[PDB]
Amino acid sequence: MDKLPIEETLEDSPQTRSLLGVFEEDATAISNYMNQLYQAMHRIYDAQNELSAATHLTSKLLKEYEKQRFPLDEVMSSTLQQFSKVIDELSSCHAVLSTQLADAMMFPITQFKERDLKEILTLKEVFQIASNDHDAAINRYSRLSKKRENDKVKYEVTEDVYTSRKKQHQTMMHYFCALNTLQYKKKIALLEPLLGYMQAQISFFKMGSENLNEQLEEFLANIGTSVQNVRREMDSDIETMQQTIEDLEVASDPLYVPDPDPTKFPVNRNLTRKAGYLNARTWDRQFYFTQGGNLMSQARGDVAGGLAMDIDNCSVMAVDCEDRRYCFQITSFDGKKSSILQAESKKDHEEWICTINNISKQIY
Amino acid sequence: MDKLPIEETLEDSPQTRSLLGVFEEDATAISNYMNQLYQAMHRIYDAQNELSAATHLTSKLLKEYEKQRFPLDEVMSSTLQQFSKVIDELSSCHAVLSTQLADAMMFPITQFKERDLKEILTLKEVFQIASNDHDAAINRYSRLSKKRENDKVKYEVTEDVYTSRKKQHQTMMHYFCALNTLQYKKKIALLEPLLGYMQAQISFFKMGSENLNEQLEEFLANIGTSVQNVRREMDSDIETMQQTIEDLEVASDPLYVPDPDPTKFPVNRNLTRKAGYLNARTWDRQFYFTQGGNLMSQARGDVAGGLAMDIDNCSVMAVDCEDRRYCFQITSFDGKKSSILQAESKKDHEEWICTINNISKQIY
Repeated sequence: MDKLPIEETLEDSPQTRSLLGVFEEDATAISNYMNQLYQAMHRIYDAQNELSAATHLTSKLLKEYEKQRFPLDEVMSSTLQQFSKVIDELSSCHAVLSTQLADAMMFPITQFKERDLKEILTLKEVFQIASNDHDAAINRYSRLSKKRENDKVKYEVTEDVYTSRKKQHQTMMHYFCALNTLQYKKKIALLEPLLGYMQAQISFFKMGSENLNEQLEEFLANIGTSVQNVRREMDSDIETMQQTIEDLEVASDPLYVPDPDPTKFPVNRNLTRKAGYLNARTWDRQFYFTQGGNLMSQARGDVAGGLAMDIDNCSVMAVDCEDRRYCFQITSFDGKKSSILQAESKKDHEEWICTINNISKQIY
Repeated sequence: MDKLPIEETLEDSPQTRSLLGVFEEDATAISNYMNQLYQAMHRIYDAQNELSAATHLTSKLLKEYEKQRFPLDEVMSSTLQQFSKVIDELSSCHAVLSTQLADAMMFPITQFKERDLKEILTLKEVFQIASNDHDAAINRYSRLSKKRENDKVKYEVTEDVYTSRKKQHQTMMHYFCALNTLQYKKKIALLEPLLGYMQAQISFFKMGSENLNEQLEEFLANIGTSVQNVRREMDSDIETMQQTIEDLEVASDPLYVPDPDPTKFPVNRNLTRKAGYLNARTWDRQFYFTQGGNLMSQARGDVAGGLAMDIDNCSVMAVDCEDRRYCFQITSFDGKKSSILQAESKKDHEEWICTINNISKQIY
């Protein structure tokens, strides 16, 4: 245990100031090193805090899953409740760890930096300034006139040496005491936070390990199998859908054109129902479909289907309108007219007129 | 398992577009929610990484403690080597955890966001644009002139309906397939990262717990007692120093003035050695001290003491110089002169002259 001699302070030898210099070099080296350690440990504390926050947020989000108003379980919902429980338990372990790290690791290393190293620098400056004042006082004293006596000036210059030497002595001794005390504090401040950190880790691993049992392992293995099941169902569904799409592309290719090959797609004149898009008149396109003796209609941005025409005992005929092709008009058993409706081809045109006639004459 | 009917795509009913709208609302809600979960889990991964880094840095700093060139152990040094070992083991646990979190939690949730949700938005746009093109094509077709036949224009306008309806159909079906596939992926992407995270935690707690044994507890209890010992030694040393300082303040108060009470502090004329600061001449203050028949000297910024005068068989006398008080000059047994030296009081002046004379005449 290195120690500065307080007994040597009054004499204030260069050799004494030399010994001081070595305690000051050490104090600077110690400060440099303990600062790097403070910064590393501060990063551990901050990260553990962030971990506690993010883990708790994860759990909370898993709990809110139900409370979200979803358009499209008993198994999923409960599965997520089980995950949210274990994650929230783990979240508590981090929260307990973070607070113990703040108390048992950060507090003592902060105190070393903010109290003890601060005191060294303060005492060092008070001393430097006392030393400077004394140097000045003894210089002025040394220059007193031997030949012309002036009692008052001589007193004042002598008294300034008294006060400055007294101040220098007291400040040097207190600075020596702090530097000597620092030999002990350097050791406490190194070991105490490490011990705090390690005891906290022992508590953390014990606490987390008690929440992580064979029962959890069972639950996890079960979820692993569920995930494999979903993947298998998905992959099978993909296969079914890819085949459905390839079939539909083949079947639909000849039907994309408004006017299909009339030898392959004859006009159906015996339908009892039809549905499809038509233009109506100043012209909007909407979806028409027959239902229970009614022609109903629905636009793309609409919730349900409105009414267009009653088609019990109605008449329907081809119409000429605004130089357009494939127009027709219904007149119900009221004598009242529908909008002028437009089909997309001769066959579509004929199909609508025939279907409406079919429906109109079967209510009997 | 909710599913859109691919069979309904060609007809493209408002009621079909209505069902699509509900799958799209769900996909948006799902994206929103999974994004929040991605962000929370990303914060866990980042924090665990930072923890791994800061813990490893802590250990490394503890190892470098010796390799720092310190002005002022076997116990401390080895104590720090034991801490650095356990902390580096813990550092490895975090490093193992971080990499498994990246692989088993982050990768699958990233893929959901970057592959699967991206595909939904891409397919949705391709479809919207196909739908818009078809709307335009059927509008132009609907406007063909019934009266003036022009085969080429009629062909081109009809063919644009073919191509746009074909494109709309294919794009709608592929978009339906992805949305249907998404019902399965939503479940995988929720459960797979949770399972990855939990299995990683089980490995971590097991791994960390195997490094934290009864033997470590023994080591920690021993360090706790050492710290208590250092505190006790420190507190006792503080008490000793405070008393030394109070004694020195009492003893030194009458000695701070250059000229002490001459009835209480007689001039010592029988010294065989003296040491103290003197001015020398254009005047510098330095520390003089007698050693082995030599007067030696040392400035504040100096490593060792240089030579001023040999004081075997020398003469010394009071001198008048530059109107200064308390000046004297040595002349050795060579006949050569020292600098003009200045003392700080009559008593200091007399004490130096007497001591030098004492030393000069005892070599005999």
